[PDB]
Amino acid sequence: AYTNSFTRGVYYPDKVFRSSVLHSTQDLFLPFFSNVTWFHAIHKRFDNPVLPFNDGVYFASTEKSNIIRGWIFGTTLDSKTQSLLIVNNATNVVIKVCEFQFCNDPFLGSEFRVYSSANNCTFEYVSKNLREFVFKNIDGYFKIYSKHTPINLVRDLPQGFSALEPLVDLPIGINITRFQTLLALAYYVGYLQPRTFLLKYNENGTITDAVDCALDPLSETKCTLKSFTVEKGIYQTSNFRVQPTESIVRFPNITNLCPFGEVFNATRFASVYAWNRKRISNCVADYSVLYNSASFSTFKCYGVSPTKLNDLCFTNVYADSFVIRGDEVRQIAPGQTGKIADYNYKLPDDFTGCVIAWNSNNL
Amino acid sequence: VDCTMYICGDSTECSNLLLQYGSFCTQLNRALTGIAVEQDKNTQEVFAQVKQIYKTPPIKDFGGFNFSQILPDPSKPSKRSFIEDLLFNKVTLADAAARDLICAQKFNGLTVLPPLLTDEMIAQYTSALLAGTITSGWTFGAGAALQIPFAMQMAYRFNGIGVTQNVLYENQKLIANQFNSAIGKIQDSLSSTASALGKLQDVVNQNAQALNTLVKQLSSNFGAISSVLNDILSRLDKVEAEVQIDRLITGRLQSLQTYVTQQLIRAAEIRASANLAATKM
Amino acid sequence: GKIQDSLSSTASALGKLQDVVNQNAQALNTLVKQLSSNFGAISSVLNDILSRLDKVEAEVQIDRLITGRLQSLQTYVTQQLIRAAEIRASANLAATKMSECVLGQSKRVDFCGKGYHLMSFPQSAPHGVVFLHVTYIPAQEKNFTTAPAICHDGKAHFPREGVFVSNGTHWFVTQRNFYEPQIITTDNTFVSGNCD
Amino acid sequence: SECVLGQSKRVDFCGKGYHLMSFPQSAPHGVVFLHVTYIPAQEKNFTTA
Amino acid sequence: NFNFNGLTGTGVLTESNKKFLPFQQFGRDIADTTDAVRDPQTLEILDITPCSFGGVSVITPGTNTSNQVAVLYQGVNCTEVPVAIPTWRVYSTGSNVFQTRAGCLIGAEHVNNSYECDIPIGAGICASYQTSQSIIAYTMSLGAENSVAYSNNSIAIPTNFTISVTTEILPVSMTKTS
Amino acid sequence: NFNFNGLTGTGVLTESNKKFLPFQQFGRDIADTTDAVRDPQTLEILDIT
Ligand SMILES: *[C@@H]1O[C@H](CO[C@@H]2O[C@@H](C)[C@@H](O)[C@@H](O)[C@@H]2O)[C@@H](O[C@@H]2O[C@H](CO)[C@@H](O)[C@H](O)[C@H]2NC(C)=O)[C@H](O)[C@H]1NC(C)=O
Ligand SMILES: *[C@@H]1O[C@H](CO)[C@@H](O[C@@H]2O[C@H](CO)[C@@H](O)[C@H](O)[C@H]2NC(C)=O)[C@H](O)[C@H]1NC(C)=O
Ligand SMILES: *[C@@H]1O[C@H](CO)[C@@H](O[C@@H]2O[C@H](CO)[C@@H](O)[C@H](O)[C@H]2NC(C)=O)[C@H](O)[C@H]1NC(C)=O
Ligand SMILES: *[C@@H]1O[C@H](CO)[C@@H](O[C@@H]2O[C@H](CO)[C@@H](O)[C@H](O)[C@H]2NC(C)=O)[C@H](O)[C@H]1NC(C)=O
Ligand SMILES: *[C@@H]1O[C@H](CO)[C@@H](O[C@@H]2O[C@H](CO)[C@@H](O)[C@H](O)[C@H]2NC(C)=O)[C@H](O)[C@H]1NC(C)=O
Ligand SMILES: *[C@@H]1O[C@H](CO)[C@@H](O[C@@H]2O[C@H](CO)[C@@H](O)[C@H](O)[C@H]2NC(C)=O)[C@H](O)[C@H]1NC(C)=O
Ligand SMILES: *[C@@H]1O[C@H](CO)[C@@H](O[C@@H]2O[C@H](CO)[C@@H](O)[C@H](O)[C@H]2NC(C)=O)[C@H](O)[C@H]1NC(C)=O
Ligand SMILES: *[C@@H]1O[C@H](CO)[C@@H](O[C@@H]2O[C@H](CO)[C@@H](O)[C@H](O)[C@H]2NC(C)=O)[C@H](O)[C@H]1NC(C)=O
Ligand SMILES: *[C@@H]1O[C@H](CO)[C@@H](O[C@@H]2O[C@H](CO)[C@@H](O)[C@H](O)[C@H]2NC(C)=O)[C@H](O)[C@H]1NC(C)=O
Ligand SMILES: *[C@@H]1O[C@H](CO)[C@@H](O)[C@H](O)[C@H]1NC(C)=O
Ligand SMILES: *[C@@H]1O[C@H](CO)[C@@H](O)[C@H](O)[C@H]1NC(C)=O
Ligand SMILES: *[C@@H]1O[C@H](CO)[C@@H](O)[C@H](O)[C@H]1NC(C)=O
Ligand SMILES: *[C@@H]1O[C@H](CO)[C@@H](O)[C@H](O)[C@H]1NC(C)=O
Ligand SMILES: *[C@@H]1O[C@H](CO)[C@@H](O)[C@H](O)[C@H]1NC(C)=O
Ligand SMILES: *[C@@H]1O[C@H](CO)[C@@H](O)[C@H](O)[C@H]1NC(C)=O
Repeated sequence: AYTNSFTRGVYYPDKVFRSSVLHSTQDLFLPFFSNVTWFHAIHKRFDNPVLPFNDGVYFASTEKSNIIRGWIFGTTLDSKTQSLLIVNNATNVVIKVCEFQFCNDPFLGSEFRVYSSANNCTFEYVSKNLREFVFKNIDGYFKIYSKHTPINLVRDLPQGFSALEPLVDLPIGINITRFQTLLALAYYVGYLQPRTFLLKYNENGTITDAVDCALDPLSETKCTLKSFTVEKGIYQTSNFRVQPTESIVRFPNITNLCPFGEVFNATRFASVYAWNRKRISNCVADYSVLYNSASFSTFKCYGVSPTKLNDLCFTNVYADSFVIRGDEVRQIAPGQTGKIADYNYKLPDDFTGCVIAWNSNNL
Repeated sequence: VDCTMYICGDSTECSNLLLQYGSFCTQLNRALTGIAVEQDKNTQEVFAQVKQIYKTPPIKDFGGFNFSQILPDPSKPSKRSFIEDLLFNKVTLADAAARDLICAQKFNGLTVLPPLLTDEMIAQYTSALLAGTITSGWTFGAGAALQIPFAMQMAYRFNGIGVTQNVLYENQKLIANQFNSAIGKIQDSLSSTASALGKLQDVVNQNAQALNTLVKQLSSNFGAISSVLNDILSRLDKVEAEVQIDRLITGRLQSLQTYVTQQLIRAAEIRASANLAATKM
Repeated sequence: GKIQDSLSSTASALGKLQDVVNQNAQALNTLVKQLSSNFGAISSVLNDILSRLDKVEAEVQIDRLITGRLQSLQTYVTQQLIRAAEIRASANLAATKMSECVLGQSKRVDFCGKGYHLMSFPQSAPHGVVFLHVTYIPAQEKNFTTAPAICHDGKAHFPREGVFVSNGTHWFVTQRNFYEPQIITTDNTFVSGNCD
Repeated sequence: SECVLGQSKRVDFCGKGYHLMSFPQSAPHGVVFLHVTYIPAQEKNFTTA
Repeated sequence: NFNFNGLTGTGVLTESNKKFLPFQQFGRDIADTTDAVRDPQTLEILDITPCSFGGVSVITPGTNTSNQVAVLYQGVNCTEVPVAIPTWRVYSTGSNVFQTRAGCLIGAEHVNNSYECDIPIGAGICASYQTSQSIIAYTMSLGAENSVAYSNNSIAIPTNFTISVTTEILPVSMTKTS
Repeated sequence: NFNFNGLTGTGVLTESNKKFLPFQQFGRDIADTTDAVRDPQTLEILDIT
């Protein structure tokens, strides 16, 4: 089942007091009038399976008997990784981050049947109705916002505006990609997206209104004018710009593999005063084989990234090889000087190649 | 000119860096927007000085004065006068290659907005002003168009210069013949040489020169390993690409700041010319 | 009375003065907000850098802020110098209208409002001046037959001032800008030449 | 054009008082106008109707 | 997106009429963008022009009056607007689409009446919120059209007058920042 | 000079009437520039004038 998020899910983006002002912020928000999923848990739809977490979750409950009691968050949910438990028991809110082996169908009831075991626990804390929440993992923390509000309704998420205040800021490093609700023997889930919001702060510094700057052209005018009221006119809000339908790749259709093997694994190298040069051309290369070889003590590229080197084409390539002292490798760079750089092998100031060197004391 | 689309083209990577310079691109877009709206205001205050679109009568007995070169030509879709065609041609023989260049150069985020009033509308206002004058004297300026015979309008004009009006009426045929010949010399002069209209063709050449400079500034390196920003994105990983891109951003942004500053100054020069043209009207 | 009522009611009349306030306040706010821009430094709060980095690295980050903040002042002052030139032009115009419309009566058409100028009264406004241009507008025109001259006794008579008009049976002379007919008379006409 | 080549009725354009005539004088990077003007003086009161 | 021999960009690859000489590989724009390219496998020549773009200018009455708006996609043809932009496809699917010379106008009702220019658009087009209200778009009327009734012996003379008072406003100063 | 929770600068600390919300630690002017701070021990609000 589904329903519409009537401007719900705004939250105070940072711990800074502001008043009598309109402020633009870019953050993960629930887009206005989003298509949110609706669930009918009661002590009827009891199954209430695991859900993805994505970039972050908005959660709300319409309730009368405190049936909804918490959530678990994690990836594998099977003790092969750490996971986060949040639960509100009859006397305390409890938060723990352990390698939980959760039950196949976690519930409360006199009963607590959430997990079979917990180990390697690295964080713990112990502390008619609409209850609203937002959950984020960001910048090395797990962050939670909430508000509770009185209602009188039989079904569906109510209208009107209410900004969620920050609740807790857990310094926990775990990965999260899925979550599931914990229930005691209706709720709504929405997903956050990166959005630009204009927030209206009253004289007491509460957020009393917001504009989702992307929602529609009028909202974008409001946002680009930094004003909730817009006078009659024509306003140059934005750029229309057609996105690419697909990506076309057209490299040359040459099948001949480049003979890099015979320059790196040669039996005898040339004397540096008479450094050898081999032209590499009319062939297809695979620089990833060289870079990932891990056999080289030094691998320095100038004007070309080693990883992107495999995603590029060249008109010609020249492989130069020679042997020098380990202390002389530092001279094989653009703009260098010394007996080797001055009298044996000089690189140009604007060199565009790569320098690769390895210890050969075995040969 | 869109500041972000000029500086970064398609690149999202460059666009994210350009946000760290903050407001500069919003200032440049907004300054050019002001200049653009100024041009309609300049046109409005020169030509929309007449409240009503006055018409000449079909029976054009103006006492021997022959305005046929300067009154609208009904045979044409734009319905310019004959002299307004000679004017329109000699400047559009420049431009009004630059448009075609700018259209080719549009790939770099240039755009040219149409004016609010078309050539047809401006010629419709000059028609109303001219038809008002010859039929009603200065009176259509001060208020309602009070018709008066043109021979007697011209006799008022003579009193204004301190020549008694009988000098008009006793020499009206000579005075009309002199006028008709002088209008002929105007027609010949504009048909003969474009060089009279140099003031209009110069502002066209200056705006064309400013954009062709602004386009060529994309070809600069500003010290970056390539002028073509897509090369860097194809060739360096982010930690090194950012240093190269930031050189292009800096130099391309200073190219816009120079252009927008000089166009703000030219906008004041043209507005001073428009204020004069409005006062002459 | 209509001036008082209009200024009491419409918002758009004083647009030029409010706009000048808007543009200058907007420029200041924009100049302040450019202090929050990083220009590639690790922070735009300059005290962060000097607490967080050692000197020879800090100088690299600080010089980015100095470059971008100096570029922000050059942008502000450049645009204020251009705006100052615009205000100078309005000030020279307002001074000329004080000279010619207030201290005088201007023959210049549409310079001191629509209609023929009678007089103007200056009123001060925030950062500006308001001229109440009092003007005469011809109204309720009637049509007449007219002629350049009267032929009498074989000689042509022309008006000394005004214009000849006929109501269809009688010929009169009258002033051009207000119908007050008078008998065509040797006192208000002058002769020149024969009628032919 | 207006003060030297003509007589200007434009108040306070060609100096104070009623403009009679003006003389141009050259100066470094500029021009100097000597505006000659009639200023009325020694007024007396009268009854009027 | 295209990537020829590593030369990478975005555009609408098109069969070129431009006759490259047999050795030539790229064709260049004055700004060093790629004007044309040779396919490395068929050796055919392709024109490249960029995917279209333009200013989204949003036309609105005051929010005090209405939340209706119209959108002018400046400089782009209406047949190309609906696909992409940050996305409001429900506008492009509306019944109101109208090709001005300024660009595609969406969400305004074109009418054949003419009025004074309320909101300017360009090329003689203006738009207004009018009646059941909608944003209409129309060619602006320059003024009432009048025949002066001239004749070689007719004069009009005012029998009366109006004393008019006209407010003119001029800026004189701006705030003395330092 | 002041350091509040790392917020380092110079100003005239003044007793505020601006009612921070309980979670808020700092306060800013309309310009998004620092204007007040919550003392981390007394929890009172100071105008950083
Ligand atoms: C002024 O008169 C014109 C027509 O002039 C006629 O000849 C004059 C010498 C005098 O004898 C007038 O009484 C005559 O009528 C009027 O023009 C008409 O205006 C109406 C619109 O109001 C228009 O529909 C007609 O086509 C016009 N007629 C012509 C021939 O152009 C005009 O209305 C008169 N104005 C006033 C204020 O009385
Ligand atoms: C967090 O966990 C998710 C799995 O739930 C990881 O996502 C996978 O990442 C690899 C690449 O490293 C992909 O091949 C898989 O397809 C991804 N799986 C899903 C379901 O997206 C993610 O990498 C983890 N992140 C960290 C930082 O550990
Ligand atoms: C809710 O959970 C908390 C633990 O997080 C329980 O509190 C503990 O209760 C036991 C007695 O059963 C005490 O010995 C502990 O000292 C308590 N710990 C804390 C931190 O207070 C609480 O009892 C639970 N509620 C219910 C109803 O079982
Ligand atoms: C608690 O965590 C540690 C690692 O942090 C787990 O140690 C691993 O144990 C398995 C055997 O069960 C070994 O194969 C791994 O190599 C160990 N990892 C490391 C890094 O030493 C430990 O098993 C966890 N405790 C429980 C009860 O599972
Ligand atoms: C902001 O807070 C003030 C108090 O700090 C509120 O003022 C009170 O408002 C109620 C009515 O709701 C009055 O009965 C009180 O007398 C007011 N107190 C004072 C000291 O004036 C004000 O309503 C709040 N406003 C908002 C928008 O939150
Ligand atoms: C008014 O001037 C026009 C020219 O603009 C005259 O029209 C020309 O008349 C001659 C015949 O005498 C033709 O050979 C030309 O082709 C006409 N030119 C145009 C453009 O029509 C017109 O005859 C003049 N009328 C009066 C009364 O002087
Ligand atoms: C004033 O000058 C005009 C010329 O501008 C004279 O008019 C010419 O007179 C001769 C006859 O003497 C004619 O052949 C020409 O065709 C006339 N020219 C025009 C344009 O009509 C006029 O005669 C002069 N009058 C006096 C008193 O000197
Ligand atoms: C034109 O004006 C003359 C005035 O000079 C009018 O003559 C008067 O006409 C009325 C009758 O309508 C007589 O009672 C007066 O005695 C006449 N006065 C004179 C001096 O003759 C004349 O009627 C007017 N004609 C029109 C058509 O308006
Ligand atoms: C707007 O786009 C349409 C096509 O999407 C153009 O219409 C076509 O124009 C060509 C000539 O260029 C004709 O051969 C086709 O028959 C037209 N097709 C249709 C369906 O009308 C239209 O000309 C474009 N207009 C502008 C101003 O760019
Ligand atoms: C919400 O989206 C789902 C698909 O993700 C769709 O099945 C459902 O119909 C949408 N909601 C409504 C009310 O249509
Ligand atoms: C050199 O030989 C080793 C195997 O002995 C091989 O792994 C390596 O790829 C060869 N070098 C190159 C450049 O391929
Ligand atoms: C690539 O294949 C085409 C046929 O699809 C062939 O004509 C062409 O010669 C090939 N490329 C080269 C470099 O030979
Ligand atoms: C809004 O409209 C009302 C009239 O309905 C008017 O009184 C009010 O001043 C208007 N406000 C604005 C900001 O236009
Ligand atoms: C507008 O006028 C044209 C003719 O100029 C006509 O073809 C068209 O149907 C009219 N449209 C409407 C909506 O009346
Ligand atoms: C810090 O000290 C103040 C007294 O100066 C006291 O009121 C406050 O409670 C203390 N902080 C905590 C966390 O107890």
